[PDB]
Amino acid sequence: NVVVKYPVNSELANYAEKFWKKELAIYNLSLILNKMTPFVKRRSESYKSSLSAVKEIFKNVDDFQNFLNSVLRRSLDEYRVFFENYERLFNSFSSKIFSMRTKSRLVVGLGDESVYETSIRLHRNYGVPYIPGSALKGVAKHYAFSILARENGDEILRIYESVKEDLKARIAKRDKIKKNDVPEDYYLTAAVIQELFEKKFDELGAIRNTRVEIGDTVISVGDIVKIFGTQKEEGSVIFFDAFPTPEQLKDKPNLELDIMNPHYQPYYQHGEPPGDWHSPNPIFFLTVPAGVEFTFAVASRDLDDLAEKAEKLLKEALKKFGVGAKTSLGYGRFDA
Amino acid sequence: IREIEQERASFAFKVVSDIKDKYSQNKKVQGKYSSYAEKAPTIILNNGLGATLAFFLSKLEKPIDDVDYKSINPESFGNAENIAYAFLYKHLSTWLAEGNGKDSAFSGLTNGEDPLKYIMEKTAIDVAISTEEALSILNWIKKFAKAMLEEE
Amino acid sequence: FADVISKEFLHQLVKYEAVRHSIDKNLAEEFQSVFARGHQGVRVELEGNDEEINKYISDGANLETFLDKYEKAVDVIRKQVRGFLNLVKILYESIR
Amino acid sequence: GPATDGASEHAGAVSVGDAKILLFPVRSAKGVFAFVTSPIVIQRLKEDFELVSEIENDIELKQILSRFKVELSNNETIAGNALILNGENKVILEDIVLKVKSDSNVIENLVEVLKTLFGDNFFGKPIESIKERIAIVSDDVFKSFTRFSTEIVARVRIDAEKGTVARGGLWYEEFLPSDTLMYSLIAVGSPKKENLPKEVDNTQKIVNVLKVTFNNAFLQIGGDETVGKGFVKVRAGVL
Amino acid sequence: GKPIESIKERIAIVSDDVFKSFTRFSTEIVARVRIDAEKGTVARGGLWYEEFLPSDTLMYSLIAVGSPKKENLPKEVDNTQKIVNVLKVTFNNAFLQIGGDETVGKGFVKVRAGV
Amino acid sequence: MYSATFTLEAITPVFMRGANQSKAEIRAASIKGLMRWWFRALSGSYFGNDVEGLRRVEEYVFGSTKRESRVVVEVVKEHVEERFCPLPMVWKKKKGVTTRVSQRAIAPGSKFTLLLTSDDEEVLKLACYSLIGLVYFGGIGFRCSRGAGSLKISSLKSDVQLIDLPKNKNQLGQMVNDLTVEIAKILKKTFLCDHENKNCTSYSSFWCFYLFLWGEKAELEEVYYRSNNLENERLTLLDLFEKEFKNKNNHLSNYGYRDFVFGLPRGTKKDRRASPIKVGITELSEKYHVRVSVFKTKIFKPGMNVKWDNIFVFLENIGAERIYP
RNA sequence: UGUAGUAUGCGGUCCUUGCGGC
Repeated sequence: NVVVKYPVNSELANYAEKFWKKELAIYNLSLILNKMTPFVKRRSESYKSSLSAVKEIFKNVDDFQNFLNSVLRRSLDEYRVFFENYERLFNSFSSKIFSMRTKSRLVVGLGDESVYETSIRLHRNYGVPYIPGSALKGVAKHYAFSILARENGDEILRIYESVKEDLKARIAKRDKIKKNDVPEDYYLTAAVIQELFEKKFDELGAIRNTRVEIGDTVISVGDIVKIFGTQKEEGSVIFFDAFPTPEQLKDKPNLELDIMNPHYQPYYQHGEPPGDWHSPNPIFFLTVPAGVEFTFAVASRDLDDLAEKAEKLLKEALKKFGVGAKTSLGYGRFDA
Repeated sequence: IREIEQERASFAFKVVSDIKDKYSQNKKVQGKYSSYAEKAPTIILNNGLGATLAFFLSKLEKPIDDVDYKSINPESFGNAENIAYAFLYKHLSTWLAEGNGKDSAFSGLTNGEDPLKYIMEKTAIDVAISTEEALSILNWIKKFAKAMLEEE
Repeated sequence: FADVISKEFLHQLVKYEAVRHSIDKNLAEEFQSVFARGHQGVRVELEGNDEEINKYISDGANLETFLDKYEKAVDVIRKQVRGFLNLVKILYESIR
Repeated sequence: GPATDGASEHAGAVSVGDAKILLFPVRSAKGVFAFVTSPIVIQRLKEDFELVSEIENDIELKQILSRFKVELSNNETIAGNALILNGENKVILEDIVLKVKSDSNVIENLVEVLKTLFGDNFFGKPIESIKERIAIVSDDVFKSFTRFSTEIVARVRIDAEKGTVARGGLWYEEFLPSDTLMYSLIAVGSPKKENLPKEVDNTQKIVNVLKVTFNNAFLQIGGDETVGKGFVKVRAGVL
Repeated sequence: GKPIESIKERIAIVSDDVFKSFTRFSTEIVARVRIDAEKGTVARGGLWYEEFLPSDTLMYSLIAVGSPKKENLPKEVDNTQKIVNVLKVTFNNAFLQIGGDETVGKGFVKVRAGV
Repeated sequence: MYSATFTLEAITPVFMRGANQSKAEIRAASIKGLMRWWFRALSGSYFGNDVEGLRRVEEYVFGSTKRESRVVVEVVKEHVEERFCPLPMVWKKKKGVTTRVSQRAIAPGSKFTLLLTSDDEEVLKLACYSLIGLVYFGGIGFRCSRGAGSLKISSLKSDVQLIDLPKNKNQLGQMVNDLTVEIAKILKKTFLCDHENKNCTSYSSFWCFYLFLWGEKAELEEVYYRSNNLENERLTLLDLFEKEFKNKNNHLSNYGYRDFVFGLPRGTKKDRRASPIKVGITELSEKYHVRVSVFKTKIFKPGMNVKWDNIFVFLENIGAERIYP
């Protein structure tokens, strides 16, 4: 009762429809997802090319998830050799490697622009979910920022009154008028700490003697800035991408669906009173389920002690801060 | 010695000035158009040009395979998102199918056919060149939109 | 952009570039104003043996209207902006 | 060669070459991803082999690839059995349906050339295990693959004041896709220094040192080193 | 090293101004920098742009040979015909590096003497 | 970084589903949205019809599209079980049987915890108050407004001072008043918002809200619907409530239980105005009662007005005691 | 002519009840 169309060129739409009808066997998940996106028309006169409308061509959500995971599993041998080479690359450097399972659902790259409006970070060649190293480095840096703000908030605020005044003036300039309201909350401390770590690293020389307790170890501010680097000095810790272990993909699914059902969406966007006359607009998106095991590795360029400190910081961040998208809802959390 | 860069810049300036003048009051329309313009190249590189055009048409609540750019009015939509999507689709398809004009240096890769219907039954090389031209014109349009149009 | 810029969208393009490359909007506005003023006065070496343009540039006049009446306005403005950028680069390298 | 602080003393004894692409990773419907090549690529490889033969005065290796002439239409390819669709003499390379042109000598010779250049181990996997995942496509098609199938990575900067992307904190970067092959020539002559040690006296003493020190190693190319980008396995070979 | 027939399909002739603009603006402008290992960033004042003539460019040169100098030359190359013949034989299908940047694989060209 | 933990027990089976409709499981996002709704409901008493101030304070607390949420909510430990359970007020159309419809749902009890973490005391207190109001006067998941989402706080652990649990009916009676006054005090002290006081809210809020209690049971297994036939003599507390609700003679509505003062999808086969009547199960001193919450908003739905006092007649039909006010 | 790594610093984030009624 649904009409499927394909905006790809002719002589290829037939093969795309064969792939989506399971008549043929596709092997690359990113290929079928992106380059062969179907446009589904329901009783409503509109070819909505969204996962909510894309799933309508299957029997149910379970069938869609099973099809996606079978397509993912069809490249298991290639992913296995790729992971073996990746582990060899890890061991080539003096990299410390640790494995972590997903405590809750994880979704990285949800904000990427795509036809589905809700994308997911999939490896181009093999079509498996992965965490880019940039995300890990950023989450570690932000966890360090949060720890510093929570512990040494008033101290750094007093030491850098000029910087906090500059930040308050900037906020007043952009955030409405707010001439001097500018509450000195934890968020302002985090902002000025980030500003110090990004544009005012040299002025952070005095603070470098400070130490903050992470997990069981103690990390200095100088250690953190050496690990991450500045505009004038390169970081010393190499953060590699994280990939799931190939073994677990054989038995449990590595990709599932999740739903967002925004009732009162006009209230949030347009300003209508919430009430209850606000029929929802469900939107589905892919996410790797909880329990999937990922392998992380951090290497060093100058000192292995910095690598160990960065590994501890990243473990703490993944345990508490969380990586990926919708981290405010407990998504993308890892457990030992 | 008439570089296509001049035609690209002139067309982008004309279209962005047109949307700025026609909807100077609608700041949200300007913001939506700017966001769609600066996000379109990512969609084109990800899912292809035909998929991007079909996505715009779907956001316009219009059927595919039976709609061309000449038969759509961007101002005939109530919603700001629909307004911006229609304007972007019209501008991109107009550049692809006619260029800056018949007498200009660039007359569009497609003679006068609808770019989506052109993509449907053409070779991969033709759609690749069309994608490259669309990327360039979208880059210029995003530049000019960031220049003049207000930010959402 | 020196080989492609035209008179109509010079100001908006340079405004975009300033906003993109300025940390502060005031810096971008100041750069736009100073560039718009400075690039007006630059002697050009046209292919044709014409010195009226340079005479108009030297005095300080309705030179914009003269270029609007002129038939080689695009080449003149392109040469003017390229020469002003060359002067800016030379002066900056002199400073450093 | 000598460091930047002093260059008139002597010249470098080595001369690297541009890393010309040899195989490109392109997604496929069957054979999850494929290694793609173009007639200009193999022609440039033959020219490089000719230059090597001229340098070494060894004509025997000159005609190794000289038995491979190809010509393909824009909708034809010579692909391995893995990529070929079952029950249909067609292949799909990430956006295109290409009819499978029938030819075996060219792909066999290319596989043999790769085996001779890089041994029997093709960077962690046997070379014979990928002989069925190689496709030779038209020149325009290969150019389109190299221009549009490259990785496009979007990155943002998250400001701690709000937890959202900062003002203009987002940017896109172009990356060569993973599992790609780039070949380069490293020519060596007599060292230009004076009073050299006996262990590096002649050119061959540099050849063997470079080969042993840069075989199956790992290097970082380009930017984004700190975030695990640009890491490449390097293998050194000789004829 | 390539069949001349395939070249015929990809030969274009343009106007004089178009050719001049092509030869002026279609060359390879490559930006290079120098990185210091002490900090891992680009050295101050170490960024510069170099222009390179594109690969696969056909060029032609004229070599003018006269009467060899009378210095008891051997009869093998006594005449001008012999010396031009030996030059063509010894330089045909040769490979040689021109210009700077030889250490980074730039300048290698192939010479085919006209017979 | 003040944090609070709430260990909750599912008194009645909970129909919370994710993308896969056939599978029922507890979602943090749904809980967060429901706390958003309940915070709006409680704050409507102070903010009245001034929707702008309520929107601004909600965006300040729970976050918006220009700021990350100031409170993060996670589900840590899930000692829960999933089984089959009949739908609250849905009957299968099978020939002869005409029994209920049983969907997959979280089993009763199903101990699990919710952790709310923030960096400021006031916003965490607001989130905790919203969550406790949700748990005490509201359900979660599918068919929450028909007695299928009642939760009791098995345990609480907060570093910020909060409101104690009740022991009797009167305690739950004036908890509405003390929660509202504390929310108003926080709003006035922190954000200085006033919004005056115009009239009753257009949305569901505490400006016009009533809470009633009915029945009494000592066994949890004798509360939720058990009988597959309405005419059977063996009816549990919720089964008896449903039987009384379906009786035409109960209330004075012209269409009976098929009126329009309840949820929109009744006869018209259109609209999605949720039922202001919300049914739940309240535990007090190991005694189970049926709690009824009504939000008599000024406008039932834009384009439709329904009489309100008629529903109170149903409260007179069963003689439910008005806990509040 | 020789010597010379477009490199370092940056989280695709923020916002949303799988519901409404029998």
